[PDB]
Amino acid sequence: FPRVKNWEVGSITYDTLSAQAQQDGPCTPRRCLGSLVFPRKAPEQLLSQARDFINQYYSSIKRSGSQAHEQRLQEVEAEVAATGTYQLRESELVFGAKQAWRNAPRCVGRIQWGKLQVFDARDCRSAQEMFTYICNHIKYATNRGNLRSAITVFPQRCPGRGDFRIWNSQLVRYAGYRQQDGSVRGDPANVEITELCIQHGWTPGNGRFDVLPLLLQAPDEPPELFLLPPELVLEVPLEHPTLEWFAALGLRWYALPAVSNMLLEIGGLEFPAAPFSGWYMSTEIGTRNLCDPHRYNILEDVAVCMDLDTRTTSSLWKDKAAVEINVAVLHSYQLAKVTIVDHHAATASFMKHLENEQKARGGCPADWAWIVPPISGSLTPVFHQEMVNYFLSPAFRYQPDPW
Amino acid sequence: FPRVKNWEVGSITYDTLSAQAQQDGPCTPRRCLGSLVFPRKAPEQLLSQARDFINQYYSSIKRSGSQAHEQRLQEVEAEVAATGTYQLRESELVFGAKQAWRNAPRCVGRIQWGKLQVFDARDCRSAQEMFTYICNHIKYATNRGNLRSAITVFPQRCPGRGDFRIWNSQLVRYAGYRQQDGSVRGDPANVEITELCIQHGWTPGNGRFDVLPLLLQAPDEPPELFLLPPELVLEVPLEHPTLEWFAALGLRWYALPAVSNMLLEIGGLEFPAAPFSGWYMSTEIGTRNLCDPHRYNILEDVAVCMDLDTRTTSSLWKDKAAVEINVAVLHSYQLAKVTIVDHHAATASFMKHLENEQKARGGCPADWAWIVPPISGSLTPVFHQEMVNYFLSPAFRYQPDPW
Ligand code: HEM
Ligand code: HEM
Ligand SMILES: N=C(Nc1cccc(CCNCc2cccc(NC(=N)c3cncs3)c2)c1)c1cncs1
Ligand SMILES: N=C(Nc1cccc(CCNCc2cccc(NC(=N)c3cncs3)c2)c1)c1cncs1
Ligand SMILES: C[C@H](O)[C@H](O)[C@H]1CNc2nc(N)[nH]c(=O)c2N1
Ligand SMILES: C[C@H](O)[C@H](O)[C@H]1CNc2nc(N)[nH]c(=O)c2N1
Ligand SMILES: [Ca+2]
Ligand SMILES: [Cl-]
Ligand SMILES: [Cl-]
Ligand SMILES: [Gd]
Ligand SMILES: [Gd]
Ligand SMILES: [Gd]
Ligand SMILES: [Zn+2]
Repeated sequence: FPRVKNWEVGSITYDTLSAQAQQDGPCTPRRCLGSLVFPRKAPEQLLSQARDFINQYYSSIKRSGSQAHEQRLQEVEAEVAATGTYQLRESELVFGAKQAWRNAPRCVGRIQWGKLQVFDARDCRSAQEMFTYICNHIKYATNRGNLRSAITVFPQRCPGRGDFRIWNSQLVRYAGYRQQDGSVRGDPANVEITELCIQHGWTPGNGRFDVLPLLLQAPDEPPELFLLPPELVLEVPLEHPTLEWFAALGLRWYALPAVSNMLLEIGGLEFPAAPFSGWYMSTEIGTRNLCDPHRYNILEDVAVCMDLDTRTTSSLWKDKAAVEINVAVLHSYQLAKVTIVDHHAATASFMKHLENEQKARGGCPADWAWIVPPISGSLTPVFHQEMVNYFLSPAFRYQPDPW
Repeated sequence: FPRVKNWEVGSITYDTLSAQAQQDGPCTPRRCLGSLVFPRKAPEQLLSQARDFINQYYSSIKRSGSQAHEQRLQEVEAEVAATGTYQLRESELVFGAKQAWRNAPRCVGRIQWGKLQVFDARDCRSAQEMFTYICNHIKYATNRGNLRSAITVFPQRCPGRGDFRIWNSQLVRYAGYRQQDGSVRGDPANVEITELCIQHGWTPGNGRFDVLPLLLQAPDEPPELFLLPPELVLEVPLEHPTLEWFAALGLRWYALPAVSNMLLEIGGLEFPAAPFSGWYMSTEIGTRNLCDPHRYNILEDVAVCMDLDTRTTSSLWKDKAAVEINVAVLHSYQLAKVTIVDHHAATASFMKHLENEQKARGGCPADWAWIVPPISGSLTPVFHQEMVNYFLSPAFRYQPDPW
């Protein structure tokens, strides 16, 4: 049981939950690979995962060992013997989606894990129905700016049949267009998906913030292009409370972070299409998406407008510009009445989550490099908190791109 | 071998050097403990470490497999067989100290590793002579503000005789006077050594920046107290280039960071007293030493003086105040003509070091959580660089406090 110290307060806890970690991570006693973005590259197998998930479920409602518990176990055995897979009950699906969020080591927003609206799309057939489910998800989750966490679960992977897939990494993304000079207009992160939408009959734009169409794939068909109704896509124009020229930069971002390319795993079952959404932490937009060198990379543009000395690093012009961009993001979302959390509030709430999970489960899997914000790291309490990283199931996992 | 990606550029390398890591870290496939501050707490074993070190030395001078190489291996074998231990050649000590710096995974300053002045104090016989060696180190390293990297190596551990130890964690440290109510005047990081200095006869001050005396331990001797000559301790008063009231805070810091409590290990030999010094990166002073809540904790006082709204996190008052404190540190050291490096220049130079080391050795041990600076993390290139952490020897290691 690893001993874990908070260096600000000097308090000590022991992570006993890490002993339950099912899958193996990339580290060994010889070398630590904790900084890697990607840590990883039949009925007998499925059953053991399914059994252990059912046990988790009945334990969490204080009915482990019950007659209902035995009945459910024998149902999944007969299902898998007949069909090669099995079906989750509605409450098991809800429990599993929430646990997968709860177990996500890189998520700083997990204080909210018990509040998640689960939309059951497992009856879906055809991309046209997918689009309708997705549109209802966006409508519900946006809620005129009063954002609400939600997940929509499309049919599970099964033998001899293709997957439902959302090709887009998020439900809302901005196009990125290349030119002869190899540069990108728009989001460089989305160049690949932008040319895929083009290579499927989308008329591109010429803007820095053109909302991409969706490429939805029903099993064993090619993907189909769908355009999001523009009144479903809430956007926030960015302005600054005191720097009046900031608005003239024409920056904007979208309200709803809706991740659509991860795989949800519950009880050995795999849902390759299960988009989930919550709300943004301000540094995601103001520091990463707008200031990363391989994203919009606007930091020097802002610093020039601020009349800062960009010819020496020791003026900290980068740090001053970054703070004002994050201010503009917070100010703009609050003025537009769109839910947003700043990095100080979010890390404080994660510390409370760590304390709750110590009491509830004996620990909490956490990835320090992703929990600590990308600006002002040591000014937040999570910086001073030792963390144990490990993989529990149910889980959200990376998966190969469809193409 | 681990594949390692730079996400800013997209470039990929393989860390083949990690396969040579001898001593084991705390991670397993089950759980990663990379964020823990303390990862770690016989003639045949000595010979294999010595042999490996001698091989490194003769490779470094392009004389591997030479007669001199084979004769030195046999010479070390003979000495170990006769005495249970052996002595380094002067050239080996210089090389080994530079290698231990080169191997230190938490050091962002390793672009400099080949420029190190090595003072051989292995003939030291008393705490008084230890003090003379230390004063000459400080004088050389400080160089009237044009700081020069240096290490002084005191005699190695040997059986039947106690260790040389410097009890202080650095050669220059400010007193921390612990109060009644758990408050502290001065540096809370130094409460323990301050109380030990008083218990050994030091007459304490009552200021916030009182330089501590040295507690120097000769073999099998109680520690002995030595006061540093004031003219040897260069200090920098802190002012801000445009906030004139900042100088009235009365803050100062010292020029020379000189770590004195780590153990230096070379070829299986152990040097428990081997203080080393370089120069500061400005975030160590401006962000950690002055803004950590458990150190000088000046953030709120500065923010209030700046007229920031400290009642709401989303004003980013903490971020704005921390930037100006870091500006003051850099401005003050530059004005005093004392060497200092900002975190943008340091991390840029560390990226150059990684490229050099990939070519030279096929990898570089690096601790991402310590390499990324405590403010403005993703504004520096190291944030976007995957890193592999592992332990090579020669090495600097933590060791228990001698009291
Ligand atoms: C409610 C507000 C939420 C906030 C403020 C939040 C915040 C964050 C942040 C800042 C990250 C790091 C992502 C990055 O840097 O790319 C993250 C990761 C993650 N979040 Fe949350 N999140 C929220 C809700 C949710 C929900 C509702 C789910 C799923 C039900 C979820 C699942 C995940 C997962 C799986 C990751 C890891 C993603 C990866 O490894 O790339 N989060 N979250
Ligand atoms: C020349 C300028 C140098 C700079 C700017 C520099 C910078 C740094 C910084 C910022 C850290 C992190 C320290 C912390 O956050 O507590 C560090 C760690 C370290 N440095 Fe360097 N350093 C320099 C020279 C040296 C030298 C000369 C040596 C030894 C010969 C050295 C050995 C180490 C070691 C062993 C660590 C790890 C300490 C630990 O694990 O607690 N550095 N350095
Ligand atoms: N682009 C690449 N990099 C890449 C690879 C893996 C991961 C990532 C990071 C993208 N995380 C998006 C994300 C995930 C989870 C949370 C958030 N934030 C939020 N607040 C929420 C999103 N939903 C509800 S809350 C944002 C980037 C590629 C690599 N290989 C081909 S593409
Ligand atoms: N309180 C504790 N703190 C604590 C524990 C472990 C580590 C640390 C960090 C100390 N790093 C000081 C340090 C080391 C190396 C480099 C630098 N910087 C520099 N630029 C230089 C110093 N020389 C040349 S360059 C600064 C602090 C305790 C631990 N266990 C019981 S208490
Ligand atoms: C190389 C490194 O692991 C990578 O850049 C990580 C670091 N920490 C992160 N932290 C968050 N929240 N999001 C990220 O994308 C990353 N990227
Ligand atoms: C818990 C965590 O490991 C600890 O606070 C570390 C994080 N990264 C650090 N990085 C540096 N350079 N110095 C530090 O003291 C720390 N502290
Ligand atoms: Ca000899
Ligand atoms: Cl995003
Ligand atoms: Cl220090
Ligand atoms: Gd061209
Ligand atoms: Gd102007
Ligand atoms: Gd002024
Ligand atoms: Zn690890």
